[PDB]
Amino acid sequence: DAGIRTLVMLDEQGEQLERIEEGMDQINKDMKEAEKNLTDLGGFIRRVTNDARENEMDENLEQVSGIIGNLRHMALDMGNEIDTQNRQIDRIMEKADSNKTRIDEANQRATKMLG
Amino acid sequence: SKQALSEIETRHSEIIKLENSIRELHDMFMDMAMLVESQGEMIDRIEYNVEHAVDYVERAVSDTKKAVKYQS
Amino acid sequence: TRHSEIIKLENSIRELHDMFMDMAMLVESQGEMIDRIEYNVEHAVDYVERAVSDTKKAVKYQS
Amino acid sequence: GMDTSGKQAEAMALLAEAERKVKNSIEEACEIYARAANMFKMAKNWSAAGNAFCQAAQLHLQLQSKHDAATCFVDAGNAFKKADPQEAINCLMRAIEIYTDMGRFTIAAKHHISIAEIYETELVDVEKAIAHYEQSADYYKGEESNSSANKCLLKVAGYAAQLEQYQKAIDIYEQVGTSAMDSPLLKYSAKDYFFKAALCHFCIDMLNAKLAVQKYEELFPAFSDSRECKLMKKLLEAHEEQNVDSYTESVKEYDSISRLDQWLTTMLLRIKKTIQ
Amino acid sequence: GMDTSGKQAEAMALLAEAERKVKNSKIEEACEIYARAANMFKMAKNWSAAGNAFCQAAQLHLQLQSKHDAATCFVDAGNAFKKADPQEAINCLMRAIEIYTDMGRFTIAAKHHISIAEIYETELVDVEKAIAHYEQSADYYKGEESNSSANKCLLKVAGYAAQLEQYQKAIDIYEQVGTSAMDSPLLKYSAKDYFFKAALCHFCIDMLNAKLAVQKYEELFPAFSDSRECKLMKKLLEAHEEQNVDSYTESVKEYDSISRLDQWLTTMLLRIKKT
Amino acid sequence: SADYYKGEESNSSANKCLLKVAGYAAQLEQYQKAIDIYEQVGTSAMDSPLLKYSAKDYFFKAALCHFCIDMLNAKLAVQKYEELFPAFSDSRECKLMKKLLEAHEEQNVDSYTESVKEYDSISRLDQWLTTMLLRIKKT
Repeated sequence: DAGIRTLVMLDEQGEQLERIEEGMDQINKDMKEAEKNLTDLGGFIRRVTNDARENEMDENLEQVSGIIGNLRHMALDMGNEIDTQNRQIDRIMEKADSNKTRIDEANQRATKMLG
Repeated sequence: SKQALSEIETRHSEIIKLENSIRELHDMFMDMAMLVESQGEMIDRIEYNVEHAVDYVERAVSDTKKAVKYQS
Repeated sequence: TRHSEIIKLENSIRELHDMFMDMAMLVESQGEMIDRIEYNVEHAVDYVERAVSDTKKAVKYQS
Repeated sequence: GMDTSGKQAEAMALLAEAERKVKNSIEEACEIYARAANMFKMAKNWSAAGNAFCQAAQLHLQLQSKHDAATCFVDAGNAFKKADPQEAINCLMRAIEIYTDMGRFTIAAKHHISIAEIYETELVDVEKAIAHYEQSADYYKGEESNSSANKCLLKVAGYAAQLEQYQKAIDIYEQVGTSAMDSPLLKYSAKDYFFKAALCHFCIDMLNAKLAVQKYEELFPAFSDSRECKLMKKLLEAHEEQNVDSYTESVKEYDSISRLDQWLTTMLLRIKKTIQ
Repeated sequence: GMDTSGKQAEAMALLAEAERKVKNSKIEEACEIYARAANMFKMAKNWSAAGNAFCQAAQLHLQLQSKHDAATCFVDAGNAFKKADPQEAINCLMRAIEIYTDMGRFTIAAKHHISIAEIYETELVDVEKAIAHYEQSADYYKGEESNSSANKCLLKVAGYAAQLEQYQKAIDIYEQVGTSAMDSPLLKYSAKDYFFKAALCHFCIDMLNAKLAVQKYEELFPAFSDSRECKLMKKLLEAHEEQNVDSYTESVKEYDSISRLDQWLTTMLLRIKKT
Repeated sequence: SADYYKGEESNSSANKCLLKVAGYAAQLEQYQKAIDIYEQVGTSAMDSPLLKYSAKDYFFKAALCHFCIDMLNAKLAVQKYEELFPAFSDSRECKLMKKLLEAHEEQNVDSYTESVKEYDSISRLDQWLTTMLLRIKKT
């Protein structure tokens, strides 16, 4: 159950990351267009007794092993999702920094041409 | 014989080792859950911030369009 | 058969630990990056909000 | 190497030029001060860079600028963090006051957390750290930040139980556990908090701990099946008959089954010492 | 390939047109057209010529009044040269790092430092230069409270020093990172492996004091007792006491049954066992 | 909100709202709408890589949601769901539903109660699940 909750919430995080990426791209394009327009403005247990003390026990442990394999699947899926999210954020970083650079340079140019 | 009793004891020692292993696994899962929760809430706050920023940017763009169209 | 099953289970547990270790380190790095971008975007939006307010007041004073 | 001497000379020249420019009487002076502080930072001379940052912040604030002033104050505080903790803490207080004036709750709470961390790790004070954590918890809870508020409350309760009375710790643990019982993700951990409160009850008296564990067990049926419940019942039985041997047997059995957090051990040691 | 030849011809023609236009205010247009030509050449997939064109465009931009744009062009030219002579890329990335530090951005400077270190070590056998770059990057990150990157750089330099036979530096770094992991509630599960590596590094010096080191690690980290690393290390030391390959060879083979040993650990194991 | 999200083409967000609406409808004793929503959500999530592990769960709910209508239709729906998603057979849900149906066939409430108690002991039940099982115990 812990793993299932983590997986679903990570899916939500990925969707939010995509949304913010789209927002950042739109902001960058709008700012560039505005700047251009402004520039143009100017078993498990061995059998010693057998019995349910060893049969039921190894059945339970086999079920536990199956659940452990299910956890294997959950962990692999989680790792892949987080790997995608890392690159997504890394890509967003450069665009955000470039937008900040563009606005700073535009402000400097505006403060220079006026005199 | 006493060999059977010793074999049972070793069986149970191995079972205790498995107990410790599974406890460690559960502790690791619990540790991971909190970090995931924190990252998600932080993502939510960042999304809210960027949404407000884009709304303000669109308003400013509309105002600039109005000003440039009417001034000229 | 005991050796085979026991070693298989131990190998699987070791794999669990190793992959979760890598995932946790990656999550820590992602959190640090996300904090950096949070502060960056907050400062950028504040600065653009200040600049546009300055431009608005300047143009109003001129006209 | 050339780096230190060259950067120091450049910073001194920039400072002299800015001083002359202000004496001529202004944004150019502020930019020059910021650049000189940047050179100081590259010069590795962490001290006296915060002074230049503060001077630039004051110069900018003189013309009603606030955002840049607040950011510069925060930067000066961060720079002074290692050079002078007191000056860094004061600059962080100024930044928090500015943000509160402007209404930025999250930044103020984060700065409060940073002040708490620096004060507790560098200087020796728990009441100041507790107050800062309480302020951060209040600010975050005001802005529906449940996780950070819960973390701050847990840390405050831990510090109080470490030094202060058990009433505050018991109340905080009860509130946090009651809030976390319904949460599916955090249910598995809820019992944990309660257990600590129960131990905090034993210092008051044995009857208090017995009543607290009874109340927690009735409130949470699952807690009854917890191994912690069995351990606590055995410990209460041992304290009933003043039997140190059984107490230590239970403690060693719990340690063998599960490792300790170094806080349960201290409380168990206190209870054994006062068991008489 | 016809497509590659056509792309190269188009890029040559665009660069020639840009040269003609600049040879004919004008600085801005020349910079923009040269940047466009450099981008087209990068699409043409000729690394040396495209990198040279990008570097020339960056220099022309430097002639223009701009600071961050010059740095971006410099880093782009360095990335292009990555598939070219390493010296030019190293120089351009160093210049970009200097510009960024002048602007005061420590994070991008440290990222560029890590990139230059990686290219220096992978393309050239000179490891000391990459170690120095890693140390500078670690200093930059520690300045900005970036504990993750600082720890990664410390681990990398410690591993390289251990490979270089500078066991003092490696073991000190391993102890530091282990105690840091202890302090942090998270990542404390790697402290056992860090202490195991530190114990190996100490053993490389000698064996008599390895007992004191393992005692110190155990008392500092009691949980290391139940970790398989402690058992394996003590058993390997005990077998090494006996001048027999069979004992420690069997121990390490049984350990390898669980998982495959890495090249660095295997190399240290061979070095210790052989003598 | 679900219609707005559907018009916005932001999937995985309206599914939770539809699931909540279906659960509330089931709490309102109108099981047709809840069954339809649950089957639709299960079909949608069956082919989803991440949500596949959860898809089967929805079917189980449908089965319980389909149990109150009558026994024979519930059995037919359970067979249809099991044949649609073979791996649903491995889940304990199918075993529990089959055991409870077998108990209800002979009107031996004791076996049904024992099965419910054992299932709760293995995994703590939900309030909605407990209420549904209590209502099923009426017949």
